Amino acid sequence: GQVKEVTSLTNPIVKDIRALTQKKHRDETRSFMAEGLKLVIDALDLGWKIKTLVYPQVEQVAAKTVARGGLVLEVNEKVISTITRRDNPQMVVGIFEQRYSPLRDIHPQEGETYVALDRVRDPGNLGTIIRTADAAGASGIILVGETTDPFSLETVRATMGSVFAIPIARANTEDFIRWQRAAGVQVVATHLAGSVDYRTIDYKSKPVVLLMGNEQAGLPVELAREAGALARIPQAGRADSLNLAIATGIMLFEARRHLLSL
Amino acid sequence: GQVKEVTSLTNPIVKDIRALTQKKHRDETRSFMAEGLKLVIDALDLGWKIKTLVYPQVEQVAAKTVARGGLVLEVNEKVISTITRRDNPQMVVGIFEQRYSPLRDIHPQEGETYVALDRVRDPGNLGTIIRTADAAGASGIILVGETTDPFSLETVRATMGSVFAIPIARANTEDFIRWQRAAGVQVVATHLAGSVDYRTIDYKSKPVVLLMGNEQAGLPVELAREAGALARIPQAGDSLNLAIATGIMLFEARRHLLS
Ligand SMILES: [Co+2]
Ligand SMILES: [Co+2]
Repeated sequence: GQVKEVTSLTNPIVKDIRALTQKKHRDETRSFMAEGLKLVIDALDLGWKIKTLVYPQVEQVAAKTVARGGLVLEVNEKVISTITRRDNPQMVVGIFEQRYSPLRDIHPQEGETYVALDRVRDPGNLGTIIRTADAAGASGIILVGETTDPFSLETVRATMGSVFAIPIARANTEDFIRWQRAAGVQVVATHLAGSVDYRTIDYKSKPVVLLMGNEQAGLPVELAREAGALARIPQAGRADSLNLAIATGIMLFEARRHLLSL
Repeated sequence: GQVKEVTSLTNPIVKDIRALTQKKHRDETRSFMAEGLKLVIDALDLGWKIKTLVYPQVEQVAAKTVARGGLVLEVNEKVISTITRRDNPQMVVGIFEQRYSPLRDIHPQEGETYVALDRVRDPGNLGTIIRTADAAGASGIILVGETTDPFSLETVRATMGSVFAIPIARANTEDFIRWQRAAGVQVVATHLAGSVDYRTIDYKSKPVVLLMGNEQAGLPVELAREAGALARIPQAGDSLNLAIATGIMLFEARRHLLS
C-alpha cells in the first residue's frame, strides 16, 4: 500500500471511486463506500477488508490500511463532496470489499431469527430493515432473487453502520427454497391471502425465517406455499397498507418478543 | 371558463403551481400538491377542497373539480413533468387546501390513540409515521414545536394518501402541555432516562398519546416531565429509526384493540 495526494476530479483514481455510484462497476471491483471515521474504525474491528481510505485517530487508521495492503488518498474539500455527492460532507470515507455469507453455510440454531426479503426494490427500506434486524438481534438477512443492492451508497447510509454487523446472504428463488426446506426452520411469511394474526404464531419452537414480500407485488404463490405460517398484521381497515420496513420491524419485534428484555 | 389548456412552461399559471415547492407560497395560499388519480379521488371523497386539477375516471374527477369550485388544466406531458420534478410522473395532479385540526378541539376518548411528534425533521419519517398511524387506527397526529411541513411534496408522497385520512394538528410545546394537562390522557413518551419496558405500560386506562422525541436531541425536559410514563424498546446491545420505533409503539398501544 501507499499514501498519495489528489485535488483534480479528472485524476484516474478519483474516476474509479465515483464510478462506485454504479452497480455494474461495484460488482466488478466487488467494492463499496462507507462514510464516517467512527464507522470506518468499527468496520475494521469487525474484520472488513479496506481497499482505499480517503480524507489524530485518522492517522493510525491510515497506518492500519497501508499495513494490510491498500491505498490512502489525501484530498481537498471539493473532491470529497464530489465522490460522496453532499454539499457539506464527512471528512473520512473508506472503500471496502463487499461480503456475502453463502447461504449453504448458514445453519440456523435455537433462538435465531433471519429475515428473507423477496425482490426488495427500495434502498431506503432495505437499509432500514438491516438496521432494525441488527437492533432486534436477528442473525442474518437473506436477499431472494433480484433485489436492490445492499452495498449501494443509499442503502449503506440508511443502515447507519449495521451493514458491517449483520451478515447478508443472496440467493435465487430455487436455492432459497432448497435451503429453507433442509434448514429445520419455521418460515413465517407475510401474505394477506390465507393469513393468521401475527401475534398467535409459534415463534419459539424452531428458528424463524421471516419471509417478506416485494413492496408492490407481494410474495408469489411458490414462496407463499413454502411457508409454515402466513402472517398478517391487523390494521384498522381490511387493507395491508404498511411500509415494508415498518411491517418488517413489527414482525421482528414480535418474533423476538420472548427473547428481548430490559 | 373553469377548464383551460396550457402549452408554455413560461405560462404564469404553471409558474404558480411550481411555487408550491417554496414553503412561503404554500403557507400564504394555504395549499399543497398531491400526485395521482386514485389519491385525488380519495381526497375528493374524503372531502378536501381542491383548488386545481392538472392532467374516463379523469373525466369524473374533472367534474367533481368544477362542481366544487376548482380549476381544471389540460396540459402537455412536458408541463406535468416540470411541476412534479419526477421522471415518469403520474398523469394527474391535484392542488388542495391545507387543513389542520385545532388542538383545543380534540377531546380524546376511551379507545383512542394519538401520536405527538416533537420537532420531527425528516420528511420521510413524518410521512411513514402518518401512514402507519392511519393503518393502526390512531385518531390524530400532533406536530409539536418546529417540524418539517406535513404538506410538503416529500411528506405527502411518503404518506401514500394517508395525509388525507388522519387529522393533523400543530402546537408549540406550551399549548401542547396546556392541552394535554386538560385532556384526560396517558402520555407515553419515548425517552431513555427513567424509562420502563414499553410492553409493561398501561395502555388501557386512558386514551393514550404516544410522544416521540426528536431524532437526535430527544425530548426536552418540559415534555418528558409531563409524561405519565417513559417508555423504551429493549434491543440487542438505543437506535431504532424514529418511524420504526413509532410503528412498534403504535402496535403495542393498540395491541388490545386490533384483531
Ligand atoms: Co467499470
Ligand atoms: Co406566492
